[PDB]
Amino acid sequence: QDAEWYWGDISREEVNEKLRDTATFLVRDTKMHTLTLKLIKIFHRFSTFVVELINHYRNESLAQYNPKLDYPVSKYQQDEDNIEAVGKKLHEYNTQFQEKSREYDRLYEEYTRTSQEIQMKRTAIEAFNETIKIFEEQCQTQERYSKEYIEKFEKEIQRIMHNYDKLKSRISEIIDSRRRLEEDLKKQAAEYREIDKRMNSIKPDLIQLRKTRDQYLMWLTQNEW
Amino acid sequence: SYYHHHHHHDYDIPPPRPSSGELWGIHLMPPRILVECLLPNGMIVTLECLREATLITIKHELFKEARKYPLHQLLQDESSYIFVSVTQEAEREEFFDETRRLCDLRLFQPFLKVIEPVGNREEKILNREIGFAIGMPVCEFDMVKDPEVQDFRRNILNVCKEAVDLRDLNSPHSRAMYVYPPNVESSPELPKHIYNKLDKGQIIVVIWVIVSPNNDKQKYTLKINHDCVPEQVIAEAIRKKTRSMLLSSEQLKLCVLEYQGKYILKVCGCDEYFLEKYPLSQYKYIRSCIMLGRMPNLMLMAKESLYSQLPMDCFTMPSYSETSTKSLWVINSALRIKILCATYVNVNIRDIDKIYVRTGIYHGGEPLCDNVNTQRVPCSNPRWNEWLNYDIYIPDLPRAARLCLSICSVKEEHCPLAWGNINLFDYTDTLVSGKMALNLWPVPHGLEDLLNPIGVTGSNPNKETPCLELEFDWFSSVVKFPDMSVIEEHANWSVSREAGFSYSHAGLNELRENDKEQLKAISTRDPLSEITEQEKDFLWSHRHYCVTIPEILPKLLLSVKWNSRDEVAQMYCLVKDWPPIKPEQAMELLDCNYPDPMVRGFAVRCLEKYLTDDKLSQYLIQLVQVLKYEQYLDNLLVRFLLKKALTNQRIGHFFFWHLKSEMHNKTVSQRFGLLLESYCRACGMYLKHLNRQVEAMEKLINLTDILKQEKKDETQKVQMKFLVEQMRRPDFMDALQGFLSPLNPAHQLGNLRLEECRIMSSAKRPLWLNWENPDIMSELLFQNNEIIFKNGDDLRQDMLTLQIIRIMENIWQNQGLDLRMLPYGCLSIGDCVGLIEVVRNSHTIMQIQCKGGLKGALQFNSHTLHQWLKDKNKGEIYDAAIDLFTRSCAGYCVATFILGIGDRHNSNIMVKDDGQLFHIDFGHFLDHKKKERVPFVLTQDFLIVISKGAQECTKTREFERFQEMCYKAYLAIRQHANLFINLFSMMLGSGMPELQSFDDIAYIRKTLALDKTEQEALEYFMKQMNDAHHGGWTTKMDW
Repeated sequence: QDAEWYWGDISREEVNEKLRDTATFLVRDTKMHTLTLKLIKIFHRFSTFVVELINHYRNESLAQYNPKLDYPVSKYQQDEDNIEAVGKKLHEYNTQFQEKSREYDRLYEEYTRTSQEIQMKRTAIEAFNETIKIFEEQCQTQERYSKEYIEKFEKEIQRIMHNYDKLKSRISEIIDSRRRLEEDLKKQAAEYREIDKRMNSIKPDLIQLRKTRDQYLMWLTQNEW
Repeated sequence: SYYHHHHHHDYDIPPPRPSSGELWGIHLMPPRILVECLLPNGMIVTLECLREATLITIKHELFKEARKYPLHQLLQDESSYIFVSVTQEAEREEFFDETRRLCDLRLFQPFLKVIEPVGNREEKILNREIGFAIGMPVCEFDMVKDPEVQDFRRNILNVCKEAVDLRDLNSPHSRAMYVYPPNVESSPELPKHIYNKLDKGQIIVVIWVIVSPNNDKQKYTLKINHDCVPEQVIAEAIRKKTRSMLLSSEQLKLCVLEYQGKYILKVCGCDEYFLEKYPLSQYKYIRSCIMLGRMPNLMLMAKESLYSQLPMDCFTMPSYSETSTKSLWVINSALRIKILCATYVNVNIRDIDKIYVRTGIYHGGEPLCDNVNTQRVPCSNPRWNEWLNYDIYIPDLPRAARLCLSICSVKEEHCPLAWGNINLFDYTDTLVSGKMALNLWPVPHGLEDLLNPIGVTGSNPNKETPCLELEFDWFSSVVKFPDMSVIEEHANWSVSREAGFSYSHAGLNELRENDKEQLKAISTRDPLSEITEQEKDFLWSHRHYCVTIPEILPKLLLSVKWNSRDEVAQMYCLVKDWPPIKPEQAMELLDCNYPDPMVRGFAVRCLEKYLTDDKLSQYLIQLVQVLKYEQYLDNLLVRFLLKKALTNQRIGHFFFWHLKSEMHNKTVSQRFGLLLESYCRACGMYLKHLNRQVEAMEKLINLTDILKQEKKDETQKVQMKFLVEQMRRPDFMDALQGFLSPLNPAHQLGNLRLEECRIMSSAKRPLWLNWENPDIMSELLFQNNEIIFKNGDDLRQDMLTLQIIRIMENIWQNQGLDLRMLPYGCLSIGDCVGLIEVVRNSHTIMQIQCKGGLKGALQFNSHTLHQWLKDKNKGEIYDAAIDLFTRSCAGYCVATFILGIGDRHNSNIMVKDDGQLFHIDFGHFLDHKKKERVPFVLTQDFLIVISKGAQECTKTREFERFQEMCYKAYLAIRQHANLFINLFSMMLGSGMPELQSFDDIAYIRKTLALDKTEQEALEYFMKQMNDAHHGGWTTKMDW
């Protein structure tokens, strides 16, 4: 009657947690008061059958009972006679997720730091551009009122022209600043991609190890590691 | 030798937030800096000015240096023009306040430009306050060209207008009421344990007055019945004051009335008043004073003077102010969605073989089979132009229907790479058609799922992200959801239609079975109990019966098939006139599970009709977060929340801080800013109060930043040298001396006391601040206000637990069980930055042990705690102190176990001088450790205290008493468990790694063992407690 995909008194929550990452059939069962696919209560006394019922809908559509009811997925994973050894092997398998997680989550932070850093630079430029534009307006502003008083070529004009020049040589300095930022933001954007790159590479390795490990752990009969 | 002599060659020796700095790059601008101030003339006079200098002083001296320069005649009289420059947010900001210091401008670069004032509405122009307070320029919003945004701002002011009128309708009583809401409890009837503390409804209260030398104060100690209102209390004080040998009783009685109405009661030493006739006991101060065995100190306050403090709000409106071609049920086709082309997706070519987009239709939880477009164009330049076909007739789409999708890469390599969600109807009840550009979000740390339908609906506003391009079928006309009138017809027709069948099928005979009251049994069930399809049909079939059980309404929506438009139409109608339900019941309806507007709307009306301002403050954190799941910007919950915010300053205060804290969160950045814009525009003179708090927090945020990252690897001595030096500087004196503590704006903060200010030992360099209380009765309450400003940790997890703790105390108190727990004050004011209230005369168990430590080299004598505790409390006190200690200890044991918070050790457990025990630094809160367990384990040390320094303390009357409290208290919480699940469930939005899903919340269920009998649960609760403790927990039950 065990039926290999029968979990006895496994909790409500854990079914969802063993049905975690499933594309499937699994069984649970207040005793005074149940197949999960969509939770359906069963009744031995739901809608001419218990064990045979599972085989009855194993290869048959449940459309008969309800319209919405048009993979056993309880393998014990025999795929190693030493409890400690298989345990050591699964713990050594585990010894990787505990490592794999760390690399995954290390990047997740850098992912975020880099991403925040990026917007900071991103907005910084805007800052420059509008600064930049004002200094332009200023140098343009003087020519209207600069040449307009130019009547002499006595002394004054010569001095003012030198003072006015700083402006064109300051604007030079600033453009160089934004520029210098822009080349870092590129260096950042490219950095950023690589993190996502390596996250999607650990991302699913991290999944398979966690599964067989849980499978090896589930496999034995009595959290050391 | 050790490591099998095997080398590791890899090995060698080798949070974020937008700068709060005065300049870009630099945290602390130098005392003297070079300011290039630009003039209208085209002269760049460069200037050196003090870092803390007024714009006045810079303009005043710029003009002095100006004469000495070319074209002096063109520059006009000072007063004519003003200063403007680019700021750290990339925005040009005109500078109207000339009192503002240079470092307080957050300039991008250290330059200024002079221009004449443009926009005659300088005062209108001066709503930068709003943006300052809000955290982003109001200018940015006007640029936003989305019609929903624009409509939000224009339309939402209805509320603002309405709100303003109520405040000033009954001016000034009414204004003061708004400014200083009465702080009162939920119901007047006092608990019997509270009742016993006073003698046959009698309270001794001290009233203070200042009279004619207006420098001297006079107690009028007196004994009143607790139910007495302040009016009567004011009278009693006037009677006592004016009684005299020359005054006859008639004469005395007449004076009492003339002087009676002229005064109001204010709490001494903090700005809390009593302006509403409630029983004195009902005000919080009063009931605290009772419990703490303290004598109330109210103060007679001249109405005239109090009204003088209030200022005119003077709310002003802002500058900003078809033919329904085909109905949905007309449209006859299956839902179609055309996927075009991803762009920026970045995956290592080698590692992942293929990449595909997966989509599903959703209503919170699915209304048809998810489908995935064929895996294709893996390596790069994905361009699968497939049309996806979803089996659901277009008319059957429910109003709150949303498309959910992600991109995945891959034998089980399944893993999401990006995700996004789209509401299938625009805010105007219109079904969407055409090309759509959707920028996906990155997956959260937690989920292996491929879909993330809880993900906030809408396009990630980060441009430089994977963008997915889409086509929505066009049906020759804009298609709108049907009008309510139209749906009702369909509801009634489908009703009339039911009668005619003969046979019975799985889901619906007329006769209503007494045995099948299973509904009631199911009803009581907690929300996380999965419900079966068989139960679903069962309920659905007896929908009509349930209208008698209003509380079953939420089980009865999860039952509904949202894909069927008939069922939903009928459901809209039940919900229309369904009976009002308890607000805590109603709150479940505003979580991620119930998105339908009709359902939601109903829920708000429960709150509108039945939610007391007291209880709303208690649940205000949850209600702001539920905003994320509301489908559009303009919703009834926001309007409910905004009216309550503008109608009660205390509610508004915390409304603002909770929105502001989340603005860093880019999912809600937009909805919360616009909501802050609304509130700030209309709140009143508070905005100036909030701006002072915001100025202060920014100052502290920048200061701490410098210790945490530039002054690290310095001696505490050097750090405190710096700290003190920096605080004495004038912009700090201005910025922190005079303002309302955000933890509780009743407490006024003035004249920082630097004597008592210091950096704590922690590596995050939390600042410990102490300010003068400027209430004239500083003495009768507290003379010094102390609070801890912490930049580095993420408080909201703590924040939530303290709310949950507070909430357990109330249930227990109101079930007669007197377990006293100190849920100390905590407010998250930004990204991992916060305040924590300071509790005086409270030490960690460890500190106790170190104080009472003998010569050395031994285990500290378990008795030290007891011995320390005995020495503080001597005499008849000692019996009571153990009680308090014992009560608190039992209380925390239950909550801690129920919530499964961080392992407690000597370092995270506090005991007050009086004897009360409290917990701090909860940290992670539902067994996130695993990646059922007793966090709080009473060691020997506690037990000795519990058993008054007995030997072999486990078998004592004292301990027996103790075990009683746990069972009753644990059992008490279990009976209210529904509330806790929703509270948790409502917080799923808030980006908290503990709360990523319903699974997470599910631990509480295990903890309260909602799956067993109450009697079973007590044995199970005893089991774990006996199991963890190693013994003493066994064989007891009810009478």
